[PDB]
Amino acid sequence: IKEMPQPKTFGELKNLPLLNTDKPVQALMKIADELGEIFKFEAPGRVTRYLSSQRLVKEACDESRFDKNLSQALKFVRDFAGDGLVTSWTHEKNWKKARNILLPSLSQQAMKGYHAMMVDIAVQLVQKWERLNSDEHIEVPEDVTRLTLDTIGLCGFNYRFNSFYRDQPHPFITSMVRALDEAMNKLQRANPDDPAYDENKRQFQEDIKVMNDLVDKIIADRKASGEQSDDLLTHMLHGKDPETGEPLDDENIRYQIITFLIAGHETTSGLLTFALYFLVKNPHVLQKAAEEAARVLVDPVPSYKQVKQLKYVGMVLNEALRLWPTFPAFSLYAKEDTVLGGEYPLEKGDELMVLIPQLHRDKTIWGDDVEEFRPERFENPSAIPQHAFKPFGNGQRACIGQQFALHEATLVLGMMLKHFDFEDHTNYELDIEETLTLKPEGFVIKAKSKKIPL
Ligand code: HEM
Repeated sequence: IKEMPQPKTFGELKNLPLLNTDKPVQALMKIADELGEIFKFEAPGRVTRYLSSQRLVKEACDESRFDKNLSQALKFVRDFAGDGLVTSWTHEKNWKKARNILLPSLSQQAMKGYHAMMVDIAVQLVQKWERLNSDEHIEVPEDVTRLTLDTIGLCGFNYRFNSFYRDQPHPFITSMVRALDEAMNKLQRANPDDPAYDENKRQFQEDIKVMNDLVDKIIADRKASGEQSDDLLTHMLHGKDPETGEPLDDENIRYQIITFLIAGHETTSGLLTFALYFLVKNPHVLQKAAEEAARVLVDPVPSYKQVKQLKYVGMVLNEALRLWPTFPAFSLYAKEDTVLGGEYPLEKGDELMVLIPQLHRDKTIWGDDVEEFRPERFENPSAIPQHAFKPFGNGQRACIGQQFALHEATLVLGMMLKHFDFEDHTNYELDIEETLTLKPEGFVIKAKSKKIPL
């Protein structure tokens, strides 16, 4: 039984001022670097314990001892995502129901049906890069985000955001970013319920209205075309839970549309952006990935089966998720009084946070070269210790969109590597933007077409 490390406190503000930064996750990593595998973090009215070692994370991932917790961030996101899948408690009726109704439409088998629409958007990105003039460059997170948003829109909802027809942000995205920013900001307010912040609240309400106006158009467009489709929205609107026999109610459907539009593009856009960063910074790896893409993608557009053969591209993505998991922390609570790691007594309800990027740098698991980009670590994933690698969370509350994300990302990266040579023309220095999720900012590259037709 041991005292838990805790960083510097600031009187009645506790540890809160340590995260007065636009990069709180990266600040927590530096605290982990100093204090080690576990530390307590307190703010007015809350306490979390951050876990950074596989030794401790493996216990937290035991579902008989810990369940998924809504972190403070997720509680603020629930102000507009309600009891959709990401922001619902495991014990809430609508979690299990929506999980049962939606899980078949996101299986590996379902990806065979989504493939052609994923290819439609991927072809749009390739054609955009082919049409740039010689003096121009690619804004990487910008174009990738255009792709991921369009992909979830079209695959999930049969709705075209038409992101490649826009050089200005889509109104939906503007409002989403502003809502997520307000959530992130609220974390750093000692008393977020203070009247002082009433302006922030009314503007938040304006951002929620904009998002809800898009949900209205998505629903109305579906009603007007008819159900000539079997997508996520079809299952939301008409599916029934086998356990209970009930469908989702109207309010829960609306939260699921919001949930899936956001969750279904933002972390994927981060992954693709990081992957490209790591490839351009590691020429030898890029070379091996490009050779795989050239050998496998022998057709003018990729088939589903070809994407499954892009093994090395898959390993590249997993190594990007190892270094920079784009949903960077998940929360748990103790189901009962217990002791963690033989050392740390917890009460029922006590919160833990898995700091995934730091977990993924545990030298006892990965060896001393933890900071290097080496896809070959994922040559034999069976050998990786249980719960060492957790970019998609844990257990029954693990990412339901994992299959979708990896199919999309593998497909798109493969196509990029087949069609273009890339140049890091500015010698970009990694700058990671946090909007709850992680993504490189300011990353620009130039492409040289290999002039392969589509
Ligand atoms: C690289 C891409 C992605 C990453 C890194 C990622 C990561 C995660 C993580 C860590 C969780 C667990 C959250 C928690 O414990 O609080 C999660 C849950 C979830 N993700 Fe993802 N995700 C990705 C892509 C997607 C996609 C593409 C979709 C939708 C198509 C999606 C939908 C969800 C949903 C609905 C949940 C809630 C699952 C449940 O509680 O039943 N995610 N994701």
